[PDB]
Amino acid sequence: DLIPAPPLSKVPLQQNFQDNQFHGKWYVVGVAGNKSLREDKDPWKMYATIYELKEDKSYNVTSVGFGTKKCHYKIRTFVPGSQPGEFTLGRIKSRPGRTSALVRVVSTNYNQHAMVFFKVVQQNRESFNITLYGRTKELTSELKENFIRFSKSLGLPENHIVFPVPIDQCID
Amino acid sequence: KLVFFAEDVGSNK
Repeated sequence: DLIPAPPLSKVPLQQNFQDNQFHGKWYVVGVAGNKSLREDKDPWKMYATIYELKEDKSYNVTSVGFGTKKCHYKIRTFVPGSQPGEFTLGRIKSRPGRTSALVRVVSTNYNQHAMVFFKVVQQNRESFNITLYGRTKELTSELKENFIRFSKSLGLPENHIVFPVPIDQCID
Repeated sequence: KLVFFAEDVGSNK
């Protein structure tokens, strides 16, 4: 089924967020969200996202991943939101048939991991996730446990948590 | 389905 998004009260914001220290390449090493996830799936492959901070304090955000036979890219702009560490998708008013998103950096140490919360609407359909980012692809058990704990705190069952499989194609 | 399955999901499609 479809779990409702937690209130923002339950989503910490990283105190004193430093946009220029969050810049750079991250691997998506965990994700928990309210979308379905069935068991005869192909495993979800790890991909990377590069946050490039601009002068104007927006990020150019580029993701790269591996499909079945080719590398894929996705590029978009995140602009600052209401508090440091919060961003929204895109520079101008929601283009005719568009997506909108809120992004909140919950925690990060900049040089190892980050947990970032996303609420997305697309074609009037709502979803949310928490993404666990790493500077490297290796995810150790204590951090997996902390992410499972955090995801439960937002109302997500274990079966809505995935740790993407590390791969070498495209993302290095 | 999606290669880009976390973050601003679907924003490319």
